[PDB]
Parts: sequence; C-alpha cells; structure tokens
Amino acid sequence: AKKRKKKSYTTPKKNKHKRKKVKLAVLKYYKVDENGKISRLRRECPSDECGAGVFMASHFDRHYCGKCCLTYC
Amino acid sequence: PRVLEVYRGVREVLSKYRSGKLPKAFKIIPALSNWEQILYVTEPEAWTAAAMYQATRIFASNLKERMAQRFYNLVLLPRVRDDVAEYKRLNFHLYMALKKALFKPGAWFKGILIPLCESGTCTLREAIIVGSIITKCSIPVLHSSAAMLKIAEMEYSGANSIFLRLLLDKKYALPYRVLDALVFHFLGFRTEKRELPVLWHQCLLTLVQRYKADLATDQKEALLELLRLQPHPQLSPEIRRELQSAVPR
Amino acid sequence: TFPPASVLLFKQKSNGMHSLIATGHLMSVDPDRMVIKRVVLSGHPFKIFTKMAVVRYMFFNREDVLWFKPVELRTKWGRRGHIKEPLGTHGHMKCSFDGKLKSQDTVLMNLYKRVFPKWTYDPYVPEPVPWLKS
Amino acid sequence: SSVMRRNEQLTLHDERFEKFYEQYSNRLQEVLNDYYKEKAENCVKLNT
RNA sequence: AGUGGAGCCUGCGGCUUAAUUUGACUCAACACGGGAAACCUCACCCGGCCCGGACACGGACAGGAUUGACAGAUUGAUAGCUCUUUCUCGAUUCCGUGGGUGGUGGUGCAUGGCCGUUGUUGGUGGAGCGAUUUGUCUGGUUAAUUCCGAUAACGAAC
Ligand SMILES: [Zn+2]
Repeated sequence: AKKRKKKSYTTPKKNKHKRKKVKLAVLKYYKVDENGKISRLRRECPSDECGAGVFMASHFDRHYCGKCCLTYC
Repeated sequence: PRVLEVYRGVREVLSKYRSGKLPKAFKIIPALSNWEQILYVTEPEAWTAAAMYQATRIFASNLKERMAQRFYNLVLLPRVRDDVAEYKRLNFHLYMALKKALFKPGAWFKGILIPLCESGTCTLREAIIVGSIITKCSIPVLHSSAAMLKIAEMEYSGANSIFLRLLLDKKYALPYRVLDALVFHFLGFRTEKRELPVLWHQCLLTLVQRYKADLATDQKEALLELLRLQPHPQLSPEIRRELQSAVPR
Repeated sequence: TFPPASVLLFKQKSNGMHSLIATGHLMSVDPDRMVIKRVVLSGHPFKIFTKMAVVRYMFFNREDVLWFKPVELRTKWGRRGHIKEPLGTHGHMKCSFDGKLKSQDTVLMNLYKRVFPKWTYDPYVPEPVPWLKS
Repeated sequence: SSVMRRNEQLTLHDERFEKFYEQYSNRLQEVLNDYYKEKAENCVKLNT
C-alpha cells in the first residue's frame, strides 16, 4: 500500500528536572568521639513500629519523622 | 460512629475523584487496625480509575506485604476482570495501577498472577495485557523463577502459555528444578491428542533459543520426540534446527 | 549551436579524473522551455467523517491555510478535494473530498514554481589525467 | 520433583520456594480534625 | 382548521468566530444523537504540568538505585510530578544511545465458537438442437399463480 514520509521534526527534551543527589548522608546522623563514644545529633522517634532506628529531619524550628508523619512543634 | 461520617465523605470524594491531593485520612489507611471495615465503608467498587491507581500506590508504599496481598486479591483483580470484559481494553490509570502494584513483586505474584492463572477463566486479552505488564517491569530472579515453577506445575490453559513465554523472554538465569518442571510439562504434552495453539509452539521455541545451553542429552532427545509427535508445518523445523545447533553446559 | 550535436556529461571525480555520467544529443534550443519545480506538502487526516474531514500537520498557522485555500488537495489513494475552512489557531483545517478517506490515508497538495538555471558558464576546462579504474 | 537432573557444572544459588506455596490512637482524630479544618476552609465565609 | 404575512422559540443552509462539534438534503433531509448541553454530559477552542513500551549497547546504584512524605514559597490550579527541611523506603533499579526493531495497536482475509431439530422457486413428465415453454389457464371470481372449472400436466417449498 501507499507509504508515509514519517516527518522527522526536532524537539529538545534532554533537559528534565531531577532531584539533587545527596552523597554520604550517614555522616551527619552520628558524631564519633576519639575514645569511641557515639553522640546522636538527631532525635529518635518513640513510635509504635519504627522505633529505635528512625532519625528526625531537622527543620528551622522543629523535628519531623519520615515514615509515620509524626507531628511536633 | 463519628469517623463514619468522615469516611462516608471521602467515599463520596472517591466516587468523583479525578486528580488533586487526596484527604489525609486515606493516606493513613494501612496504619489502621480495622482497615478492612474502613475499606468497605470507602466502597472500592465505586472508585474511579485515578483514585484506585493512587490507592494502589498508597498501599504499595506502606510495606506489609500481606495487606497488599489481600488488597490485590479482593479489590484490584476483580475490577481488572470487570474492565477488560466491558471495554475490551485496559485503562491508562489502571495500567499504571498494576505497574505500581508490581512495585511490590511478592504481593503481586501471589495476588494477581497466580489467582488469575489458577482460576481458569482467564481470557486471551487479559493474559496478553497482564503478561505485557510483567514484560514492562524488571523482576527479581528468584521471584520470577518461583512464578515459573508454579505456572509449570498447574493445569494447562491457553492463557498460561502466554505468561510462560513472556517470563521466558526476560532471559534470566534459571534454577535447574524449574527447568526440570518445564521439561516435564512439555513432555506432559507428549501424548495429548488435543490440537495445540501457536502460542504453545512459540513458547517452546523461545525456550529453545534461550535455554539451549542448559539442556542435557536425555531431555534434548525427549523434546525431539515431542517435535516428532506434535508437529507444525513452520515452527517445528525451527525448534529442530535450534536443537541440533546447541552446545550443552 | 545548431543540431544535430552529440552531448556528453562528465564529472570531476578526484585527481583530475573525469567520470562519464551521462550522454545524449541536443534537442531544440529555446529559453521558452519552462522548467517547473514542484513541492508536495503532506498532511494527515485525523478526523474522518462522511465526505469531509479534519486534517492536521499540513500547516501550523491559521493564515497559512487561508493563503493556500485556492489550491486543491489530492490523495495517495486517489481522492480529490479542497480546503473548506481552518478551525484551529494551529494548522488544523476542514477538507471536503469526493469520497470517504481511509484511516490509513494521507492528504497532499502540489505547489509549482518556475526555476531558471544558474550562470556558471566558463569555457576553461582542466586537462584530464589518463583514466583508470579503482 | 522431577526425575531428570542437571547433573554437572555448579549450582550458584539454592533458591527459596518454601515461603510462597506454604503461604496459602491519637493520629486518627488528629488527621480527622485536619480534614474538618480543611473542608471548613473550603468556604471560609468570614475573612475580609 | 390553517401555514405561508407579523413578533418570539427552534431546525437546516448561509454569515461571523479561536470554537460557534457532528452523520442525513423533495417521504427513510426537516425538536432523529431521549440532543431541554451553565462543570461532566462534548465530539470544538485557548493555554499549563505529567510520562509514552520491551530488547541490545554504554553508565550510576549496596560509599543507596528509587518510592512515599508535615509545614512554608511559587505559577491561571493545596504541583512533595521543584525549592528550605532530605527523613525513611533495600533493588521492586533510571540515565544516554541504536535499530521500516517495535505493540494494551489499526484494518483486511481465511475459517470457526454459543444455542435445537432430523409474489418467487424447484422435482418429475411433455414440447424444441437451443435460447425457451407447459405447470404459472378460456370464462366467472379474488387484495393475490386465490378459488370453481377446464387442462400435457401432476405435485410441491418459501
Ligand atoms: Zn512518614
């Protein structure tokens, strides 16, 4: 049957928005003393299921949980 | 009681939902204890396609594979089977919903694939659409191998060969017990008097192009006898030539 | 020059090697022999009803369709028609045809202009090297 | 379990199948009061 | 009794418009599409986000690939599909590239699945080499090859 030309047309879509990659984020959770003591910079949530492991995102005023959406002031 | 009015309101919201931010009570549904009663209040049969896609996203995002398992078994698969039977095609939002349900492979395999291929009422269009949805998604080797073994163990239907071939098209390394089971399956079609569709022949073909390096001599001659007893004017010489042009181990 | 006259067309390939590309003779000489360049614009009929259709991608403006309104459209499957009205601000247009268009089909129009040869005449020609194959 | 066996040349992984076939609150009123405030902000009726 | 003359309403052309969606033009075109459309109902227009497959090759990822996310700032829209906050989520991966390679395609062709019962034209005979003709007709009758009757025709099926 009759074939089509398949018009080419160029449109640049190479630029797309991507979130910034954070490299080695485990450094800011703990501070290590020279003797070997661990100091926790961030709060640990007393939640029902995700306790003892989840640290808090530190806002300008407040700490925020990232698994169960816990609220504080 | 007092929560019933709020969940009735969000039920009325989901009946006309198109887009936008969902109410926050819906995003905390898997954190509830009596979540099945809440889900029955929200009436999932009356949900829209985008709302159900976002519900599948929410339930897949919140872990707990058994809850996602029962949600896929009770809610998603009946709606898919109703939608394919009516419009003869799957919607875009529900297609993305099954993709987001394949964001958790363990709940999807036991919940959508295995009940559909074990029911026996799976049609051709449902099989092609769903198998293409597996084909789109990258899958773990162990999960796909177990799905292979389970499909090879159950009873044969025209739909099952489509899933079997499209899982063969992933071309992963296979456990050898799975190869034993599929060889036993195709040798279970050695004495069958039923006429076989072209899909079974193509599935056996793609098996012979891919896994010819892991075929022992005994099953090689057994598949040669299978080609002898169940021939095809076009595909059988292809499988035969791929059998004589194979190196083991 | 007056016919009969034999005509040879060579091309300078590389290293002064003349490649014979064409041959023939001299026809009647006149500048009145009109040479017409044809340009074919293609569009896709994407809304098909009976005897009329909505076609896109042939143009992209609105006044572009109004400019080429008196030119009739033909079709690769043999239909003949003409533009009725543009509708979109983009190059969407209404086209009437003698028959019903297929979904596999494609509308196209022919535009014509007269083209004249370039003035690159010079009697000097380089001397050829002996010819050899490659 | 079949009869014919892969016999020779290595088994990389054992593979796990015995888990698949063998298978077969202040937050609530906090979020609900947030939803109350949200649809009460849908038509505010008061601010100038 | 009216219509055609007047005003209004509605339909079809024609005119404007970015759009004033659309098949049908003397019955079967003409309040048909239950079509009395302020959002859906809408096929039309003007703008704005999102991503749009498998397979091969080259990268990153376990020194996180990616998902989900409270509050505030934005565009015409509560856009965690961006920023401050980057907190959890453990591979369920996403970033280029190359293929008239493609598939939730379109369309045509071939042939089969789901349900049961066992006025026109032939069969035989006559006429003609044949196209054809008789039946299917003088008369009366009938909406009608219907009926009465005649009869190289006798019986029928729809
Ligand atoms: Zn959280």
